[PDB]
Amino acid sequence: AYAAQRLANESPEQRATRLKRMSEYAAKRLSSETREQRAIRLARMSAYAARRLANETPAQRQARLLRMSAYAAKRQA
DNA sequence: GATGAATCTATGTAAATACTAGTATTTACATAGATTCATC
Repeated sequence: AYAAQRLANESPEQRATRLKRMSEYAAKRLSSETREQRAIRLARMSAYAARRLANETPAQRQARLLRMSAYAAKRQA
């Protein structure tokens, strides 16, 4: 429950450094990933998305449809 | 094979926590596509 403190720390594009490091761990983490582990990570992620799609408002739904409609249509290039 | 929706995912980073108030690492979730599927 010691989280609450961290929320506070906010900073001057040292925040750039932090992200660059977050993205460095991630990359590395995925390179160590076994094929079983990756399937399991994607299986959760597809589960989370199915949820979020089941709970979308009609406003969310339509913005998603409009967006994809525009994207698919635009990819005739 | 044209079109549009359902489903899945590469990418990014908030949030939480492990580890020794602060730093370091890991987990959970969220964006914005990219791909698969349904239908005509």
